[PDB]
Amino acid sequence: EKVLVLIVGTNPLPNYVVGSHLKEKYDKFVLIYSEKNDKINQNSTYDYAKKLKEHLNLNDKCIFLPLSDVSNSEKIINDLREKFPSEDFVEVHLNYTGGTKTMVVHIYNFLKEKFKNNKIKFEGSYLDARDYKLVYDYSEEAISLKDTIKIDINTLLSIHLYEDIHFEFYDTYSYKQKFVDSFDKISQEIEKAIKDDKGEDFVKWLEDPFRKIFKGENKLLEKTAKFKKHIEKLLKDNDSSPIVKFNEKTPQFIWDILNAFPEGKKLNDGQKLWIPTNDNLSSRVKDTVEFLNGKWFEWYVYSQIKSELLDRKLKEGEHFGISLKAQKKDSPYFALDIFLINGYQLIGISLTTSSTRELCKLKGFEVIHRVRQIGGDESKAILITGMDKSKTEDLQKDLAYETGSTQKRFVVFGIDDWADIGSKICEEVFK
Amino acid sequence: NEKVLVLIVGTNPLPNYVVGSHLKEKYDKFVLIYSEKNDKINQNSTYDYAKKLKEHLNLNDKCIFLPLSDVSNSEKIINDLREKFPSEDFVEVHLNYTGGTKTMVVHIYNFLKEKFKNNKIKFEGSYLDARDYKLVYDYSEEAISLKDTIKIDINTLLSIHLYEDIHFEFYDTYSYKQKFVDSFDKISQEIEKAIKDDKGEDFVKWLEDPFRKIFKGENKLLEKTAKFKKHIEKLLKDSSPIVKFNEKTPQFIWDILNAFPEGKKLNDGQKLWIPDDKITNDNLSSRVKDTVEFLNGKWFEWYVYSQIKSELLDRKLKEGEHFGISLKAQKKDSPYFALDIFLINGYQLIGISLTTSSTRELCKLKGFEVIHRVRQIGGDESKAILITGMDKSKTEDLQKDLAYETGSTQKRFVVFGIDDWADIGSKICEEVFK
RNA sequence: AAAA
Ligand SMILES: [Mn+2]
Ligand SMILES: [Mn+2]
Repeated sequence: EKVLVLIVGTNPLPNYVVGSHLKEKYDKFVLIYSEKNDKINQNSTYDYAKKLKEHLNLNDKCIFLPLSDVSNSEKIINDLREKFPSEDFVEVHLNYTGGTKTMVVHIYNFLKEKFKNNKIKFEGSYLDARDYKLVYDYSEEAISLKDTIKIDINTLLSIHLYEDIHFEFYDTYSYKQKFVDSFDKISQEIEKAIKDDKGEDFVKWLEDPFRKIFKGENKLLEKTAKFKKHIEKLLKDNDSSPIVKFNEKTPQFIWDILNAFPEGKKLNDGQKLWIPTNDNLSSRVKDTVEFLNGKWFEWYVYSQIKSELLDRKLKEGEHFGISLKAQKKDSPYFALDIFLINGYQLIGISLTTSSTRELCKLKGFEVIHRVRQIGGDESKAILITGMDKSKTEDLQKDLAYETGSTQKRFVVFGIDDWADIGSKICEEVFK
Repeated sequence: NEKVLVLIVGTNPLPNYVVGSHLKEKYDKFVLIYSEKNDKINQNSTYDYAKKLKEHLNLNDKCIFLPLSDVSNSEKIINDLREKFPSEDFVEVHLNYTGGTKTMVVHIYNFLKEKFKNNKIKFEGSYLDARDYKLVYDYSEEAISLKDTIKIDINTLLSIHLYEDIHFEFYDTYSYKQKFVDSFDKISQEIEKAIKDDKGEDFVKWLEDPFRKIFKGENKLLEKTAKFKKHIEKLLKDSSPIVKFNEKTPQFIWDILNAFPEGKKLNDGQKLWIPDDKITNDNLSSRVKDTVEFLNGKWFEWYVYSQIKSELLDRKLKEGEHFGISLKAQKKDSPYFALDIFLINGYQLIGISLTTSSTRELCKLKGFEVIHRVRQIGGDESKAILITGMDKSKTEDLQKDLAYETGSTQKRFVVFGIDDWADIGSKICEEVFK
């Protein structure tokens, strides 16, 4: 009988990886977790322990071992002496990656002593987050797990206690349905413009005049009356009106983008703004305005990454996708623009066409927190912005947080990366 | 004779500073075990933290630095210890093993337990509990609460976390007290009176419409008379926020507006002041610019700060050391951060981010920001409070939305909303100190 | 300071 002992902290991912790699070699699994004691400010990791048992399919081979106090050696040793299985194991393997420092020292030294009898082989190991290696005590076996252990997005979110997972594929992208028969032409025209280095020109026009016409009061594009009132206000600026700029200063590559939309979903009438039924207005403008206001950039980047990832053995749906959402039980949903899994490292990618320092900064804080919540503390966050290189470098330094590794866990791309964004993400993710 | 304290320098310097402050006076030597930098194994150095610890604990020549080449490798760790741990005769070796990787902990603990297993050398190990603020001993079985005994100031806290060029304002040096000299107290007391009268939600509604419709447009709208008068003529033709200002403004907001000096009033009597053609750009800016920026959000900063100041002094916190307004600092050659209010209870940093906004999306972004900031400057056990203008339901949603599990039952991200403004002083007091 |  051979037993593997895992220490259940609040990062289930390392225990999942070690367990996936070693489960075949063991007959019993002891998951050591914390009880909830509100009066010493101690939450339980039982919920993680259950998820580990569940996704590692341990079933009847799993023993759960609760510790009443994970900060007190005395009580830790007391609970171990009382509760640790007293069977005649021939090998006891403790992986001491998870948990508090005291849990580690005292579980380690408890087990080494309890099983000192040389009929029993004691082994300790540790999953190194920096170099993706399982290191054994005194053995220098040093096996890299970086490329060997895989996880899909459903398992990753599940062990971090997220549920109701939804995302989209290239074949299920929602705007492909909203723009029937025209999506490909639309996305081609946009991809052509970005590859021709017109992204900055595009975002400038989107900011002015596009957002000045089609973004104002809430439900502006849902009530024909409110929209015409907005049109007549802007016409008061005369030659300085956004409408005049729309009609007279729009570049040909933007007219071609606008004219790629289906006849009944175009913002223009000839080379002129369409000046207006509420449901007929919504059917004409709603999806088109929402797509042009930024969703297009989500699709563009996703289609640039897909190719590279297909060559790399990743499986769409399991290892990458677009428009990820999920929730903890009875809790609000998050939204992440693009996810990618390299081995067992989550890379969350957040996209904005903004060039403004303040807005991109806030999006940075957001993507850092989300990948931590859903993929754990060793996840990578990428922010793709419309900022110049100087601003992206500042933002990287501004939000950098130190965790002991030499590689950045928060990376910022900018307007000059848009044309070759697939290659830039390939380089950054697969290092 | 000689007694040595051993500390493991991870990337969270605060625990080590706290254990060191508590035990400094009882030890003759301090060994700071830190990591070396090696890009091949993706391993950064914690030397910068070790050096801040030596500095801010005033260790001087009693400090021995001990570098580890590889903090994931038991054999290299033991080798480095064998070669670099001081060889003098010690009567006591105390290892506090709170910091570092788990392999650092296990092998440093066991290396020292073995090396100093003599009958007359006292070996001790301790652990600082982040959850109940207890220094816990392995062999003596002591458990000593440090929550109220160990203190730290904002300058020391930010410095050990590698921040520098620290600035902030005092109650008596607050910036708007100069822009409304002779009138600040009257203005803020009128606002305070209304917010304490549960007019918060009404105030914010009015600020959104019509106040922000009239006074928030193009950049420098309120400093160019032509831009402002054009803007007003456009609004007048429309209904009009000018009509709503003149006809639908509640009495308590007239009382706030009328608390400003006459030359800083937005109103001309019981109507909106409209600049005449004789009004220069300077006249327009001098009348309106500071008043508008205050009413558009800055007032909230002063309001919340003023509601907690007496409570903090009553708890013997020292302004400037343990609390303050408009904190800014930076890492070397890096952009500055801005934090609306900071507070320090014992050694836990509380950062408070304020906004009058009631929109979910904006309040969520500010939530992410204060979470990250207090982590950067105060470490992993800091608390972030976000005070918004949202209703209770949106405030509760946002707390659960951004909640992150680190093993504690007390939340380290707290959100307050419009319903909390009238008693925000006691709300923060109960939240922070209980 | 519960994969530093
Ligand atoms: Mn986005
Ligand atoms: Mn604020």
